[PDB]
Amino acid sequence: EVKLEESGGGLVQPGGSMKLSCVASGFSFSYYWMNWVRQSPEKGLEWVAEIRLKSNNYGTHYAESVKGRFTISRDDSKSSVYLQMNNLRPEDTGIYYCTRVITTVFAYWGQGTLVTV
Amino acid sequence: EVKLEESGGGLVQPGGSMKLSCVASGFSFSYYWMNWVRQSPEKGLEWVAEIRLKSNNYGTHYAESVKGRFTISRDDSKSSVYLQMNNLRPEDTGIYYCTRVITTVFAYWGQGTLVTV
Amino acid sequence: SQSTASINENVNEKCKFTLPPLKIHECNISCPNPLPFREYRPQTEGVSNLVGLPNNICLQKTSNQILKPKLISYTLPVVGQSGTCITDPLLAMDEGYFAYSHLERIGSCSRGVSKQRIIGVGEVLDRGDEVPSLFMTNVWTPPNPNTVYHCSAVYNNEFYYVLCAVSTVGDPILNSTYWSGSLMMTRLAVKPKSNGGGYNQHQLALRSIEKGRYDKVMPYGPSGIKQGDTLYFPAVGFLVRTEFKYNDSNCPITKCQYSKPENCRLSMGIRPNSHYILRSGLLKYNLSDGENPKVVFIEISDQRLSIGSPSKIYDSLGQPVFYQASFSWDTMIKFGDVLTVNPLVVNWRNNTVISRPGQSQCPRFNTCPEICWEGVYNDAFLIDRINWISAGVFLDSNQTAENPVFTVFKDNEILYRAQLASEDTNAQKTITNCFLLKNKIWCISLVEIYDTGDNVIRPKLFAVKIPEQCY
Amino acid sequence: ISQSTASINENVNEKCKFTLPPLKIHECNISCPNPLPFREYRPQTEGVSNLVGLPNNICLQKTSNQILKPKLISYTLPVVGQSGTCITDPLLAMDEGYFAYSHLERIGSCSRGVSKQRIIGVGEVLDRGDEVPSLFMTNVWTPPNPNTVYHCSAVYNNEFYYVLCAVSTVGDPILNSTYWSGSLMMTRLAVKPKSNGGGYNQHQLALRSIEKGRYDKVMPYGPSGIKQGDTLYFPAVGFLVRTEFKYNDSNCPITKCQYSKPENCRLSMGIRPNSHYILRSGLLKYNLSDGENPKVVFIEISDQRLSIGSPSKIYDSLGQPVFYQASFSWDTMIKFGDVLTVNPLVVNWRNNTVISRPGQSQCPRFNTCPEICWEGVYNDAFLIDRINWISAGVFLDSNQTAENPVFTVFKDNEILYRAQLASEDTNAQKTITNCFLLKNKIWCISLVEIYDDNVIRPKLFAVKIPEQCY
Amino acid sequence: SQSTASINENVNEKCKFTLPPLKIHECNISCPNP
Amino acid sequence: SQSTASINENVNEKCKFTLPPLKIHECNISCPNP
Amino acid sequence: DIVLTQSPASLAVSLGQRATISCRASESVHDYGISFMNWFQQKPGQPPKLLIYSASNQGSGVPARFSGSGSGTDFSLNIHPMEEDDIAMYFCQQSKEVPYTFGGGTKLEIK
Amino acid sequence: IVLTQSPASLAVSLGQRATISCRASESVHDYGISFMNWFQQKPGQPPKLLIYSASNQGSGVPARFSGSGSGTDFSLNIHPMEEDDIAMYFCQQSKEVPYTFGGGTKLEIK
Ligand SMILES: *[C@@H]1O[C@H](CO[C@@H]2O[C@@H](C)[C@@H](O)[C@@H](O)[C@@H]2O)[C@@H](O[C@@H]2O[C@H](CO)[C@@H](O)[C@H](O)[C@H]2NC(C)=O)[C@H](O)[C@H]1NC(C)=O
Ligand SMILES: *[C@@H]1O[C@H](CO[C@@H]2O[C@@H](C)[C@@H](O)[C@@H](O)[C@@H]2O)[C@@H](O[C@@H]2O[C@H](CO)[C@@H](O)[C@H](O)[C@H]2NC(C)=O)[C@H](O)[C@H]1NC(C)=O
Ligand SMILES: *[C@@H]1O[C@H](CO)[C@@H](O[C@@H]2O[C@H](CO)[C@@H](O)[C@H](O)[C@H]2NC(C)=O)[C@H](O)[C@H]1NC(C)=O
Ligand SMILES: *[C@@H]1O[C@H](CO)[C@@H](O[C@@H]2O[C@H](CO)[C@@H](O)[C@H](O)[C@H]2NC(C)=O)[C@H](O)[C@H]1NC(C)=O
Ligand SMILES: *[C@@H]1O[C@H](CO)[C@@H](O[C@@H]2O[C@H](CO)[C@@H](O)[C@H](O)[C@H]2NC(C)=O)[C@H](O)[C@H]1NC(C)=O
Ligand SMILES: *[C@@H]1O[C@H](CO)[C@@H](O[C@@H]2O[C@H](CO)[C@@H](O)[C@H](O)[C@H]2NC(C)=O)[C@H](O)[C@H]1NC(C)=O
Ligand SMILES: *[C@@H]1O[C@H](CO)[C@@H](O[C@@H]2O[C@H](CO)[C@@H](O)[C@H](O)[C@H]2NC(C)=O)[C@H](O)[C@H]1NC(C)=O
Ligand SMILES: *[C@@H]1O[C@H](CO)[C@@H](O[C@@H]2O[C@H](CO)[C@@H](O)[C@H](O)[C@H]2NC(C)=O)[C@H](O)[C@H]1NC(C)=O
Ligand SMILES: *[C@@H]1O[C@H](CO)[C@@H](O[C@@H]2O[C@H](CO)[C@@H](O)[C@H](O)[C@H]2NC(C)=O)[C@H](O)[C@H]1NC(C)=O
Ligand SMILES: *[C@@H]1O[C@H](CO)[C@@H](O[C@@H]2O[C@H](CO)[C@@H](O)[C@H](O)[C@H]2NC(C)=O)[C@H](O)[C@H]1NC(C)=O
Ligand SMILES: *[C@@H]1O[C@H](CO)[C@@H](O[C@@H]2O[C@H](CO)[C@@H](O)[C@H](O)[C@H]2NC(C)=O)[C@H](O)[C@H]1NC(C)=O
Ligand SMILES: *[C@@H]1O[C@H](CO)[C@@H](O[C@@H]2O[C@H](CO)[C@@H](O)[C@H](O)[C@H]2NC(C)=O)[C@H](O)[C@H]1NC(C)=O
Ligand SMILES: *[C@@H]1O[C@H](CO)[C@@H](O[C@@H]2O[C@H](CO)[C@@H](O)[C@H](O)[C@H]2NC(C)=O)[C@H](O)[C@H]1NC(C)=O
Ligand SMILES: *[C@@H]1O[C@H](CO)[C@@H](O)[C@H](O)[C@H]1NC(C)=O
Repeated sequence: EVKLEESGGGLVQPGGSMKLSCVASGFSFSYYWMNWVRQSPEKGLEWVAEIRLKSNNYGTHYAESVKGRFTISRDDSKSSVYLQMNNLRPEDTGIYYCTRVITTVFAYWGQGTLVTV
Repeated sequence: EVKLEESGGGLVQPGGSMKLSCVASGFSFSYYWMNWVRQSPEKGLEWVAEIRLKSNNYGTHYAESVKGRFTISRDDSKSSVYLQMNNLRPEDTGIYYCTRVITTVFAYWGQGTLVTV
Repeated sequence: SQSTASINENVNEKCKFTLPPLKIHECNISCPNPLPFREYRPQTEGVSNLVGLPNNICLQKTSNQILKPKLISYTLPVVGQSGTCITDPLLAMDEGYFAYSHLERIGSCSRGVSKQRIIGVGEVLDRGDEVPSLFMTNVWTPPNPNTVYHCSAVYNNEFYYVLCAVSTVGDPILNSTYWSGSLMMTRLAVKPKSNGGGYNQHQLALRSIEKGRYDKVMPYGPSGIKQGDTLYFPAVGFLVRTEFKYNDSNCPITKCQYSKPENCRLSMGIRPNSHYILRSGLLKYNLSDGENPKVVFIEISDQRLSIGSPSKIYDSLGQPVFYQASFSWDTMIKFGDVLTVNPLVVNWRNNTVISRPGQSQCPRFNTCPEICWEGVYNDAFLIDRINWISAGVFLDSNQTAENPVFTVFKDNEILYRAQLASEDTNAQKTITNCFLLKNKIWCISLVEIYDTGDNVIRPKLFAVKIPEQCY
Repeated sequence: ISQSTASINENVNEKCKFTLPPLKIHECNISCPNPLPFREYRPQTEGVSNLVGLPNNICLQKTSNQILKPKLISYTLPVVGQSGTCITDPLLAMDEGYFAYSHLERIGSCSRGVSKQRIIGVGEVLDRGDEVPSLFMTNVWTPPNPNTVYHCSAVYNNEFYYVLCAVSTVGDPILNSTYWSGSLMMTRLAVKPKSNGGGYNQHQLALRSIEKGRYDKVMPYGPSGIKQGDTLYFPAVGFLVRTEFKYNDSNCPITKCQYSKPENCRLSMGIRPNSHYILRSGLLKYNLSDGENPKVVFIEISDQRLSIGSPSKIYDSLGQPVFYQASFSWDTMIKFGDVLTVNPLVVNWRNNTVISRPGQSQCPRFNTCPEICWEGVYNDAFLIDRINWISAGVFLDSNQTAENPVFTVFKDNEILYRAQLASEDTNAQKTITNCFLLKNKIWCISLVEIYDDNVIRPKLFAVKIPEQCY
Repeated sequence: SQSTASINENVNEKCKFTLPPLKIHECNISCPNP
Repeated sequence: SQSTASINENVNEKCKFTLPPLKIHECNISCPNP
Repeated sequence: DIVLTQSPASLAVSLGQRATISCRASESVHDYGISFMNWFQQKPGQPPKLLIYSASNQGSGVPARFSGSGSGTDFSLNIHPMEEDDIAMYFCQQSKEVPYTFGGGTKLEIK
Repeated sequence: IVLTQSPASLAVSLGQRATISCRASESVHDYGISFMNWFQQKPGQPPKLLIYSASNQGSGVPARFSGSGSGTDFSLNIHPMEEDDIAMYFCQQSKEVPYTFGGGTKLEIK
């Protein structure tokens, strides 16, 4: 039973900021890569950011369109993933999903949280 | 062509002696075991004696019925096998065959020499 | 005259002789170096851990003879002598290296006279035809084969650490009340130098052991894992039975006609009234503690608690997986993801298709509490973390230990299998280790086959390729 | 009283003096709980041994049934190399469970390539756990200069494997025999090396005294030889000055061939009609007990079906040495048979009319008419039964080119059964066959040069000889 | 002299050398006399 | 009387058995002294 | 960056009939002997569910009805027979390189 | 090792099968090999090796003759019978020395 639950969504005006938080349970969070993917009817699904393991020195990767504005981080003792979105644009409107990656595959997705800008 | 030719046969009265001689040709005598087998109406084929190689210290084996009376020996330079039969008894009457043994099998037989006692 | 009688008596009492029984747990045995030179090979490629790739496997159920097991050379390819037997094998793998050990006995297999114990390491390499094999590079032997028991190994930083129990009372599991509790660790280089006693074969003393409330702790399982500079060996703790805090109301005696609530507690000892009760866990050895590191015992949590048994912790597809042999009333394969290493918490898989053979007391597929101590170590290595598909060699019979079969399975389904021996061939312990050779999944399975008929009894090493197409 | 006292004192220490040697538990009766079958302890028969003394059961009838089923064990020897290399001049010798193996690794296309390493090593032949006899190499020697070691020949004796090689700074000593120094070298490798063995494991023996008789130079020339007690016999060729060769052309088998001359069978003894040296087969005898730095003695082969010196092998089979000679001459029928005498070497060549070997434009397969050629490959044969004279080996089932290696079992006038090792269009050359017992069954290991990478690479086939044709 | 004879007889009779069976833990090893 | 006492001592100090060194195939067994 | 094209944009398949969805990559997604091509099924109001991974691996909780194939730059999802519960947007994913990318999705409906 | 052959004397029509059985008092098997040989002797001639090691065909021996058996149970099978098969047939044990022969079976034609 793998559960990923996103929170922190809502309506934030352009130029503002939001912090999303994914709480994970039912698995050994500290050993898996976590990713954020966002959905918007205009584009379909697109990858936003990846955060690697402590053993990978918490390396991060970002989509070109959010690089420099978003920060992705982890707090393993709380089994959680955070996405800090600064300088939000209307372009960021969509459903943000928390995902767990197993051997490079996005096997698990949370329910998703709506972000409107 | 492999040939074994027995000689030294003839008529000898009981208590006497005879020496049989097998001349070997057509093969590398010094590498093969040689045996004597006797044949009679009463016993059919009866094994008499075996002589092993120089590398076996010319070890000998005899049937109990001739053991202690017969001596088997070789001369490799002369390619020959000899059987010295002492203290002959009527029991020894029959045909004495010279045989060559290849991997435990009596593959080659001479014509045989008749011994009458 | 009396002095004559005295002399005659002294002669008869002292001149006539018998000898004491020999005790080899004290006597040393020294054999010729089992491997003075490494087998010559022209620098070929090795294998990697089965981590990070979504490899293609057949994951459909099929009746096809899809698996085609190969038989490969023995880890230490020397001619066994007639009359000997090789028993109690170990095989561990990590990062292209393996650790291997066995006990060589004269006479009977299980209760004979040991002449030597082999502990060594080597490389897992492509033998030349895209089939992996085990090449021994470094073999160490203890000076006394009758004192080394229940070894486990962990690879770390070009050394392969082997943790063994030391006993002058025989098998620590059976004579647990007289066991000293002493442990030893051997550090073998996996890339030996031309010289250097402290590099190629270094022996460590374990002076400080943190047992918590356990009376004794020991390694108990083929292999462990590393996390950074910390080694975790499979282990069992010995707790005094009377100090065991357990509620009989939590024994799953539902859906049973012949059960008693006490069975889950009594069954955790070797014997119903044994002094010690055995608990599965890990022994932690931190290589950065200092000059003389300590060994710390970590007890396993009580979710589906059962008897401590040979166990294994291995790193597969990104996360440690714990396996505990089914040596008690619950015969279903007991393994799963490790949620926490310290304390050890395991998310046991609800597997209903793989089960060990036993006696009529606790037969294959028995899931009802009973008092027994019996089973075999038949592990399963995870090969697919998304579908939780694992593979290993299991015996395929109910009340016997025979018919070893390589099986690939899911919690509630067996997908495919192949026999490694005839239907009636006896077999005991099996150890499965999977890895990637040229990015394909191969599993090497050591199987203790007891083909009495002829030659010398040895484990056989099978190399099984996991198929990609179900055709 | 004191004399009686002394008598008793002496009596007891003299009578109960009972020191004794260590007990051999392995040559004793051990009885344990849950015991294994005792059977009988008879060491050195339990592993791989020579085919000597047993009337083994093999199929002796002709069949079309696929009863031979070769196992590929090429992974047992260091012939994997890399895609950039080619392996030439392979050697494989076997005796009493041990083997010697050698090859030269050249960079690029080997015919015109550059030597990187000449490898000579030894090891054991055994069941390594896969139920197929495999080669386990542990002792490897490499020369300081791979371009000087040629035509090596190996003989096993007393836990060492003696390898006699030619030393040449003028290249292949046969092709440039007029400039060859004639110097030989002897390498002695332990089959069971010791740690820190030093000279025990690898020793160089100088050969400073060569008894050539009337020959100018002599050379080892053949995969392996035999041992007779303290004396090793290596296959060899002597280099005689052509003008010294005594031969009567009237004894040339020109009968029933209208396309030949009485001269052809004499001229063909060289590697060309005007070769300075003429080559004749024989043995190089090395006596290990003939003092220190013992001499090498060349024994020429008698003039029965005389042909050009060629790679030859002398081996012990079923109680007697058997000599094999490759045919690089016009006499292309397989030439092998019992050794009647070792010194002088006299061979009772078998009248084999079914086995031959491919040639090129002049001396093609099954040719028996004298011609001028120097062509052919070494396609060995090993005797597996003396009563029916059954031999086994890998031959190239071809006419004009060297291709299609097939493992077959045969009699002088019949081929009983076969298994193809490679497809018809697969090129192949030198094949070496060594048969032995494993678990009392006859196995043969064939080392075959097979073309792949566009290089030739040796492959080893372990073939079990079947009891019955089913 | 009776006493001297008695001792020599006792030694000759009892001081024999044979090889007893060797017991190792629970295995019986029975070897021939040296 | 010392001559007689000597005989007694000579038997037990000079005539005694200890187990031999042992071998298992090509492997030596080396035990502590009693 | 590797980009994917899915086609056709939408399907209409009768129940019991075969439904095929194709993907083409601008660059091979093959590496390590593995084609890093995944498929996801997204039903309205739900997150994407892994349907197929590594080109052909069926995935967890996925019926025999779904299978896939392909290599290099040419992949497809094969649904047969289609059921009434297969009405979803099917997304094609590239997972060989960073950034990770998805196709625009193919919406599969019934007729 | 004592060998008993049967029937002591056979009368076989031409073209028909004949079997000569041999009973060993003790197994002649070792090294995976049954050490049982057969010899054929015709009037005016020495014994000819007919079969060896129970089943090996023999040197110059036609398929008309075959052998089988293991342990203590051996037989010589002749089929079809020919006129040139009138001979005395001997069963031989070669496992150990002394080597022994059976009584000898005489086969004639009817
Ligand atoms: C081997 O045993 C299985 C399982 O038997 C059941 O579980 C045991 C622990 C024990 O409680 C048995 O008495 C049970 O019957 C046998 O498979 C079962 O067969 C029965 C019909 O006889 C069927 O109703 C069950 O559903 C089957 N269960 C499973 C898991 O398959 C199997 O036949 C036995 N095989 C042999 C050779 O004995
Ligand atoms: C390979 O050659 C054999 C033999 O050919 C004959 O002998 C040669 C040395 C040479 O002189 C040839 O010109 C001869 O023809 C071929 O087998 C013969 O085939 C003929 C029928 O054409 C038959 O009459 C012979 O008896 C056969 N002889 C033997 C020994 O079998 C064989 O066919 C050739 N194979 C190939 C692929 O060319
Ligand atoms: C067992 O003991 C024997 C000696 O009784 C050892 O053999 C000797 O080894 C030395 C070298 O250390 C040689 O110089 C001697 O010549 C050898 N003697 C004999 C009779 O072989 C033997 O090596 C020991 N075995 C082990 C495993 O140590
Ligand atoms: C556990 O080990 C002890 C110590 O070796 C064993 O105790 C010995 O038992 C034997 C009988 O088999 C006695 O002759 C010894 O005198 C005992 N020694 C001591 C110090 O007590 C004990 O029997 C073993 N227990 C088990 C179950 O194996
Ligand atoms: C063993 O477990 C049982 C079941 O949980 C415990 O009994 C319960 O105790 C609570 C009070 O803490 C009561 O409210 C429940 O009604 C009891 N249930 C039953 C079925 O009796 C029992 O106390 C536990 N015993 C020990 C020693 O832990
Ligand atoms: C293994 O031991 C090392 C050394 O003691 C531990 O690292 C220290 O951890 C403490 C507590 O967090 C820190 O204050 C120290 O600064 C660390 N020292 C170093 C050199 O990093 C390490 O955490 C232990 N690992 C495990 C699994 O117990
Ligand atoms: C196997 O089934 C058991 C239930 O019988 C599952 O147990 C759950 O374990 C998690 C922790 O991993 C707990 O948070 C839950 O409360 C437990 N549930 C119950 C009902 O006790 C177990 O997780 C299942 N195994 C797997 C791999 O899913
Ligand atoms: C080893 O020898 C001992 C005797 O020294 C055997 O023990 C005896 O077994 C018989 C069986 O009929 C009993 O009647 C005796 O009472 C036992 N003697 C003792 C002292 O217990 C033992 O069984 C033998 N073991 C093996 C494997 O042969
Ligand atoms: C045979 O050996 C001779 C002597 O070494 C070779 O002739 C020499 O070739 C080199 C060039 O490589 C010249 O520099 C020398 O002057 C030549 N010396 C003589 C005496 O001719 C000859 O090439 C070799 N032949 C073959 C086929 O290898
Ligand atoms: C190997 O050399 C030895 C030593 O010369 C030979 O044995 C001696 O041969 C001479 C005759 O030349 C005899 O007079 C000696 O008595 C022999 N020595 C012994 C100990 O018997 C040996 O024969 C040679 N080996 C071969 C195959 O010729
Ligand atoms: C092959 O046939 C030839 C005849 O063409 C046999 O030649 C005999 O060989 C022996 C041994 O060297 C000589 O003593 C004879 O004088 C030769 N006879 C003739 C007529 O030349 C040869 O022996 C046969 N091969 C075999 C193995 O029997
Ligand atoms: C080892 O066991 C064998 C039996 O397998 C013993 O053989 C016996 O030897 C004696 C002569 O001393 C014969 O009288 C017996 O008939 C033989 N037994 C059998 C069954 O044939 C052998 O003596 C034993 N060796 C030791 C050292 O105990
Ligand atoms: C078995 O081998 C060990 C290891 O060599 C021996 O232990 C040594 O004993 C000596 C006694 O004088 C000590 O000085 C050494 O320091 C010990 N070595 C180690 C590593 O501790 C042991 O004595 C041997 N036992 C027997 C019976 O020979
Ligand atoms: C060659 O052989 C023939 C035929 O026997 C003979 O007449 C002639 O004299 C011989 N010549 C020589 C030199 O031997």
